[PDB]
Amino acid sequence: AHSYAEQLIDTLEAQGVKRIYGLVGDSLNPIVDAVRQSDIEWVHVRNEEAAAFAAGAESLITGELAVCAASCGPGNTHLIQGLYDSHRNGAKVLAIASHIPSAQIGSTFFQETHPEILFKECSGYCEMVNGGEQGERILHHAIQSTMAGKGVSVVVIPGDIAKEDAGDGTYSNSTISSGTPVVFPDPTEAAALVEAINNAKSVTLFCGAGVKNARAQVLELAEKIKSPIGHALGGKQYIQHENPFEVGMSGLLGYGACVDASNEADLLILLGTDFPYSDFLPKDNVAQVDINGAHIGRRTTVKYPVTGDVAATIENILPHVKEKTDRSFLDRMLKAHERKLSSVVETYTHNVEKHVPIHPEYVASILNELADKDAVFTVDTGMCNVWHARYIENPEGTRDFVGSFRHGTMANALPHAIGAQSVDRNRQVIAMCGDGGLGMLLGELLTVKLHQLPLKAVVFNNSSLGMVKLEMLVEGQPEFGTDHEEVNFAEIAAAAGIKSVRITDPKKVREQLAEALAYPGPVLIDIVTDPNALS
Amino acid sequence: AHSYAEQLIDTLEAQGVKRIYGLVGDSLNPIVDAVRQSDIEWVHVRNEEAAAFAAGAESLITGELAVCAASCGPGNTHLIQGLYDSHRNGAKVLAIASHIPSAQIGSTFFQETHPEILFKECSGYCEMVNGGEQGERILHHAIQSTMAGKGVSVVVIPGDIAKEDAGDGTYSNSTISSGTPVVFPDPTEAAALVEAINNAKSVTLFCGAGVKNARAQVLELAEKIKSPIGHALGGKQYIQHENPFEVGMSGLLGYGACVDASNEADLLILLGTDFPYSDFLPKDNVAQVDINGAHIGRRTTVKYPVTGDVAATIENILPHVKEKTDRSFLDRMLKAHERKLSSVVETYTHNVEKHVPIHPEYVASILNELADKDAVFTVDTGMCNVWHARYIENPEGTRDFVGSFRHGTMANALPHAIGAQSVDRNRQVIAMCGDGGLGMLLGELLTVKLHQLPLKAVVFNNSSLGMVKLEMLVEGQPEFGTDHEEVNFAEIAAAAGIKSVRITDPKKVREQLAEALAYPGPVLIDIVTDPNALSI
Amino acid sequence: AHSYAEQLIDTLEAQGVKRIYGLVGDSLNPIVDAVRQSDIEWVHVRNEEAAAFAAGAESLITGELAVCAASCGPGNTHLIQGLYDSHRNGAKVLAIASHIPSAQIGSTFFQETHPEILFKECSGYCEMVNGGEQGERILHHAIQSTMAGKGVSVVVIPGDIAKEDAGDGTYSNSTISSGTPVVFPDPTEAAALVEAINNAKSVTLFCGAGVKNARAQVLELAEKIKSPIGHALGGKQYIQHENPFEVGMSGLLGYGACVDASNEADLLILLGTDFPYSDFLPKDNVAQVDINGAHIGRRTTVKYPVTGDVAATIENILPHVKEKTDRSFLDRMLKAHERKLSSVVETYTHNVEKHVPIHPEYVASILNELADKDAVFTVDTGMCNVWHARYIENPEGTRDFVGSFRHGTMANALPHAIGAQSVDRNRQVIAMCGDGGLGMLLGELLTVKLHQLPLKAVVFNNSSLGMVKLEMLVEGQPEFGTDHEEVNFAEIAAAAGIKSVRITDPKKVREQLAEALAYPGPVLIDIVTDPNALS
Ligand SMILES: Cc1cc2nc3c(=O)[nH]c(=O)nc-3n(C[C@H](O)[C@H](O)[C@H](O)COP(=O)(O)OP(=O)(O)OC[C@H]3O[C@@H](n4cnc5c(N)ncnc54)[C@H](O)[C@@H]3O)c2cc1C
Ligand SMILES: Cc1cc2nc3c(=O)[nH]c(=O)nc-3n(C[C@H](O)[C@H](O)[C@H](O)COP(=O)(O)OP(=O)(O)OC[C@H]3O[C@@H](n4cnc5c(N)ncnc54)[C@H](O)[C@@H]3O)c2cc1C
Ligand SMILES: Cc1cc2nc3c(=O)[nH]c(=O)nc-3n(C[C@H](O)[C@H](O)[C@H](O)COP(=O)(O)OP(=O)(O)OC[C@H]3O[C@@H](n4cnc5c(N)ncnc54)[C@H](O)[C@@H]3O)c2cc1C
Ligand SMILES: Cc1ncc(C[n+]2csc(CCOP(=O)(O)OP(=O)(O)O)c2C)c(N)n1
Ligand SMILES: Cc1ncc(C[n+]2csc(CCOP(=O)(O)OP(=O)(O)O)c2C)c(N)n1
Ligand SMILES: Cc1ncc(C[n+]2csc(CCOP(=O)(O)OP(=O)(O)O)c2C)c(N)n1
Ligand SMILES: [Mg+2]
Ligand SMILES: [Mg+2]
Ligand SMILES: [Mg+2]
Repeated sequence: AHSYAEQLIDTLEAQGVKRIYGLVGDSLNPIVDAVRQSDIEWVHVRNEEAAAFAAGAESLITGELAVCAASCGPGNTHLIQGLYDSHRNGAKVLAIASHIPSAQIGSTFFQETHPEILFKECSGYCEMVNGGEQGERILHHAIQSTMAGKGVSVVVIPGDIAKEDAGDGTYSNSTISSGTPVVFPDPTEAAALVEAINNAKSVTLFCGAGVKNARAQVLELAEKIKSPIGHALGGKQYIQHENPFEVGMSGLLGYGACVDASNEADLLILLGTDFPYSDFLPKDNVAQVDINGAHIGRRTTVKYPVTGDVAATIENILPHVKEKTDRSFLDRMLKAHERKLSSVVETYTHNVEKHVPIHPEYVASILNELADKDAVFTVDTGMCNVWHARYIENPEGTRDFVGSFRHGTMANALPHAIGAQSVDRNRQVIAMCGDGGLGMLLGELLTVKLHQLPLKAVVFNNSSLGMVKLEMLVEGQPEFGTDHEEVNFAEIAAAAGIKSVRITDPKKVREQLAEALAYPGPVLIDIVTDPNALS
Repeated sequence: AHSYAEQLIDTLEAQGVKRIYGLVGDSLNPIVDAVRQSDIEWVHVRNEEAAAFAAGAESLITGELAVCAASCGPGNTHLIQGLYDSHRNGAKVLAIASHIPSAQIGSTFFQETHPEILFKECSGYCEMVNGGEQGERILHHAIQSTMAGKGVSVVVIPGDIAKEDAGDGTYSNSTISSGTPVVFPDPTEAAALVEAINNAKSVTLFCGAGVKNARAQVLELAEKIKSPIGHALGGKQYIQHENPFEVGMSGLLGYGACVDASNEADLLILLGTDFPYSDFLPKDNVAQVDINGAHIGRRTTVKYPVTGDVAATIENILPHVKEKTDRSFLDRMLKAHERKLSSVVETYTHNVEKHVPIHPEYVASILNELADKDAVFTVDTGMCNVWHARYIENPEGTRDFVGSFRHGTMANALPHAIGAQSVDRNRQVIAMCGDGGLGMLLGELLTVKLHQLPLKAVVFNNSSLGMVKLEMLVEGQPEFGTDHEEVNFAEIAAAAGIKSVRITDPKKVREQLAEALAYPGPVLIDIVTDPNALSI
Repeated sequence: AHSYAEQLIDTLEAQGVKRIYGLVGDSLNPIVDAVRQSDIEWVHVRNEEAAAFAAGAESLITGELAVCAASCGPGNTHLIQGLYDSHRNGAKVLAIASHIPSAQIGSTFFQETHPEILFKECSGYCEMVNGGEQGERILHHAIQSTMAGKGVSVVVIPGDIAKEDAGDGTYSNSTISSGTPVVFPDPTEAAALVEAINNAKSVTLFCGAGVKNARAQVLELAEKIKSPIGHALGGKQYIQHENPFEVGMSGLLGYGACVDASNEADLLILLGTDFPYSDFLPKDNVAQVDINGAHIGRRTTVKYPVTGDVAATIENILPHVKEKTDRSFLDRMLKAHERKLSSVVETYTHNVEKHVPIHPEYVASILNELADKDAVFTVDTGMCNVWHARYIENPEGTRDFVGSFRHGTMANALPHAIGAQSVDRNRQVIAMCGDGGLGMLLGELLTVKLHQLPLKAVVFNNSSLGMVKLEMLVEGQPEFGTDHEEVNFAEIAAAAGIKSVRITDPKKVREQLAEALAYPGPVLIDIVTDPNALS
């Protein structure tokens, strides 16, 4: 490795990077020449935004570093949406932002931007390379920052400097710390939490993504104190399945007795969650356990703050928590949960199989039953979040859920599916697309075709910005700009060389979805759904 | 108008705004409720990036304010590429960037970003609304800043504040200054330019977009001092046509004697240009006239700097410039121009009508001949810039050229054509698309269908990132990542409900293009072109 | 508390804030009206830069929240130097940056700046108040972010909004998490460190500020593996005293066998340090333990990275680390260290103690001997860092050292001393000032007089930018712009109403310093020191 471009790629290969998503051009050419000589695969995308989404999804699935790359000015500017999403999701992503020739910086040159400034909000590390040795340092610092969980890292590289001599290897020779530390709470904070639990007659646990490695501990605590368990959308994958305490979700796409259980308990314990809808949370007596102390109390009054890991905190407090024999609150909340879910099933199950346009809730129920027990589900922002949250389950805990749950951008599903599918072509990947989201990055159908990624793109084609239609109904606003003339995505996918099917009959949804999911290759399933569907 | 959302829309309609390009959602809903109750058309796009490009193109065509709007966080984040392009092009654009509810700012809320910080590099004005009266003020300042030529303006509006009471009208009642001032040069700088011209035995004029309102003055000066006229890409629309002094373009996509005339004249005069390729410009004896004094001397050694308008500077100096009777340099440069262009024709014009895959230069020649004399051409960044610069002409000066000439982003052609066509459906709009550029924002074919914009999308389908293929050949780099499996854009357009045709035979290009351009509706013409074809 | 200004001050008082350093004006007036009606003391400063340094120093001394406040535009702009210093030092500081009236934002008004953008690099949290309820939220998030160790927090408050209605109390009622969690390492990283230690025949420990709560563990590990212990400047306060393995410091102001021990050991272990001078560190076999994974390998090749707390990591690995019986390396390094220190004392003690102009090393030795065992020492950036590092010791560990060790700004000593002294007027505070540093913020002598803070300002008056004189000598540059005509700081302090003494005779330094340190009130000691004493 004589040039900085070669040293950068060799360092990524030695770190286990297998693929780089991007689109070649100008200042990125020396870097793509180094990827050509390496054993890293170059994954060409139609729009660099999709490369940043794909890298973020690959990272969420592998737990390892993922990389995207883009040319100068407008090239790396397209990464921004996907970098905000990957950053909010805590993905381990390195973005290679090629930059204009260093001699032209400051001269308002052709394509000039300041990415080293622009990307400061959507990254935990973002610096510009000014030479070989310094480039080697900031590449190490970028990788180490993202592997430590600080979010996206961006390395800005002027094209001429990528062709200059590499550094001496001092920083590229380092081992990267990528382990997960065990964060025990401060004994004083743990004691206050023990006191709050023992003195509450009824407790509710509200779990988020932070309980990922604490399932056994959360269930063990819930059994001891007879607490209903609710979950934020980010914790659904980990705590909803095989859980006899489950009371659902809160917020506008919530369901069941979670809102009641959270607001009626003597004590609410927020476990690894940053659920932002304050109006749904109580203020009277709340505890919060979070690994990042700065996140505690962001969403409601917290009287018992605990900086610590969920599993380690529960292991620390369990011997001091007295077993509660009064289950009346848990039983009352489980009955309320069942009564709410049964009222929906009793009212709507009878005529859903005959309703035209197809009910998206019926599609999601079938998708849950037909998809593999270890499938990856990617979820487009919009009404697909409602269908995923209420109908897609994770029995056996081997399914992965990837979405724009925090940044909330449309169009993530197909590019997320491209990244997730690239990890293992023998694993089923289902993209729950919206017609709005798919239309927004439609050219990524050409990426699916080019790389023959055998993902299953299920389009909930309601010819509408469905979620906006719902917002306007809630606000009392006459609908405007949300519904438009129908689009045939099955014909568009067929024209792009992808196997497709158009589903319009509710009586054929199950069989046609089954055949499409069994097809050994990419498939687009265009389902004509009701834009006004809601239970 | 009780709410700030209604006051904002009423202010835009009083300014003559006819359309807003965008995609509705969350915090933008109160604003679109006001647009619903107004004269303004709501133009739904598939990706907000296309709304920012469309607004920029509409503004370049009308010379008036154009508006784009987007929802909070990820919605307005998508405007960024189009805002950089509109800003670099000097478009008069207002971007309505809806923002998260004000009570959630600073709480790392769902969809939270800081657009009021993010858009500072791609705008001349960018501020956040925090109340009704203050919102009315910054709406005025944003419009006034962009109408005065300071580039894009961004107004960031938290959704809840759009529903609050409007201001009292003090700033919305103002007349906006949109006139063009006449910037005469400092007499000392003009005197130095007069002296430099009279002492030079030979002069060359190199013109850019700044000569837009100075054609008569530039030609009058060129006739008096017998100076060849070359041009930067941004000035091509204005000075190339009906010009007996024309010696072409400079830079890598240049042609003709422009580089010789610029480097051999006793004095080179840069007129309204910021041509960035320094290696092609002389350093010895250069004058520069620019309306923005900060731009002077950015690209080469300038000995005679002049802060001033091109037309006003030329009118100021003309009575003091002595007529040059010696035409030798002009004639020698016009002959050099012809010798350079004839060497290309002698080498490459051999069986072009039979070359397979179709030669893109042949397609561009035919497009130049068949398109209307007042057509709008939008140009995708890449090899289409080469075909546009060398083969699309502007006889009569009634054609408009819109492209990403300064920001250099791919995928601008179709969204620019959507904005340009929306101005007047009876005017022909031709989009010169690249397969890479069209694939990058492919969903905007659904926007063309939805609004039935009768534009003609000509896809130079070379199954390649053509320009990158050329860069790698020049740098001595083995080709990689540029060429990919073929895509049928005609079938994709047909599936999207747009009339289309696929052209693979060079003997049918002329007739099939003629039929497509005559069709009264949107058409996509997918032309399979040679990725290796180039006349050097 | 009806207004947001009152709610803000009530929230700070409920958090235990006793003082606010600042300078009143325009948009800050409603806030100082609320301070007037509270138990919080208002500490008027001459320059808002000093208020930010004072808050940072108070926080480093108490381990609790400290607050500074400034008026709109130019007022809060003056905080910036002190906020960079407090941020780099990890101080727990809240800066109240008053802002122009909200109706004028975006109109290029009189005094308009964008502090909510300007202060992003010198803070972990920086947001603008736009209403009562939102102001209450961001005040909580700012306090919680700084109390969790994320650095300075800035709250930007338009003056008119400070007078508007307060929020409902939801976020102000929260308990703030200020505990210290116990971070155990990932077992795989700890196992690699155990293997590296057991395979090394000789080990050296290089400690920084991160070993503050790990003294016992560091000494315990050092005894087991017979390792010399060196330290970075930030760790001097904690690991230098009562340490039989001590081999000094590294870098240009270093001394003793630290550089030799670090570079000759088979394994170097970086413990809680971010020492930036890479040229003094080895590259061949280095381990690093840091609580922030992003900091690992920033300064040299790290082969054994460990994300974890120093004390918890050592407790975790100790039972697996074999006792090293070979003491040869330790004894060789301790003999080298002792010979280096004793040789200097034997050779120079007489010339330094009698030298005219007074030798600054003699002044620092006297200060070490005469100052209380629990004194606070503040250190001005420049040659005073050399005198502090080499001669001020911390026997019993009850002294505090405050300086601009990371941001490296001049003029911090007197403002740091004002903050440290304000905590407890019965505790001795010694400010080691430079003539350049004191002259830079000379008006703060009026603050010392106004508040009668009984600190002892020792001016090392060498009529020079001493450290710059040394830089130019090392670079081979002819001296220029460093030395200027003598200033009489004792006469200036006397004119400002402060008790002062001018010391020019080395035979009187000890006696006159003893009298000055015993004086019950503020004292400025102007010592004419040798400008050619460059260590
Ligand atoms: C259209 C749309 C609508 C939405 N509607 C809703 C809705 O109605 N209901 C809903 O529930 N969601 C909703 N969401 C998502 C919502 O905005 C939030 O993103 C989500 O609820 C947060 O999930 P979380 O708390 O699991 O994850 P995060 O917000 O990522 O929080 C995880 C937290 O755990 C902490 N943590 C991580 N590891 C550990 C550890 N080991 N120990 C302790 N703490 C740790 C992190 O620091 C963080 O604070 C919606 C999303 C979309 C796109
Ligand atoms: C792929 C690609 C390749 C390119 N290759 C080339 C190439 O080889 N050759 C080439 O020519 N271009 C090339 N371009 C474009 C090139 O980068 C520049 O953007 C362009 O040449 C600048 O044109 P301009 O000077 O007319 O406009 P601008 O750069 O916009 O400059 C116009 C100037 O006029 C000034 N001005 C405005 N109004 C007035 C007035 N009334 N009076 C006086 N001054 C005024 C402005 O302040 C400004 O400084 C390329 C573009 C692309 C996309
Ligand atoms: C004029 C001047 C000259 C200087 N010259 C020198 C010189 O020659 N020599 C020198 O030594 N210094 C010198 N300094 C200071 C030097 O620049 C550094 O600031 C200093 O050496 C860093 O000290 P540190 O590593 O202890 O602290 P920091 O740089 O603050 O690093 C402490 C580290 O410990 C980590 N940490 C914190 N808590 C824990 C925990 N519980 N467990 C594990 N890790 C934890 C932190 O994450 C951080 O990485 C100079 C300063 C000045 C002003
Ligand atoms: C980039 C972007 N633009 C706009 C929005 C606002 N928004 C959120 S959901 C939604 C509608 C999504 O439509 P579609 O993808 O068809 O999903 P549906 O709700 O109809 O299932 C919109 C406009 C957004 N989140 N991201
Ligand atoms: C958003 C963006 N990404 C990348 C580039 C770099 N780039 C400039 S031209 C080009 C190739 C364009 O391909 P296509 O649109 O097919 O045009 P062609 O040159 O093949 O005619 C590329 C990759 C860019 N300018 N903008
Ligand atoms: C604000 C600031 N300006 C400049 C410097 C550069 N600098 C570092 S130390 C120093 C000299 C300090 O002089 P003085 O305070 O008299 O201390 P001395 O070295 O003479 O003891 C200078 C100029 C700095 N660190 N901070
Ligand atoms: Mg939809
Ligand atoms: Mg192409
Ligand atoms: Mg000095």
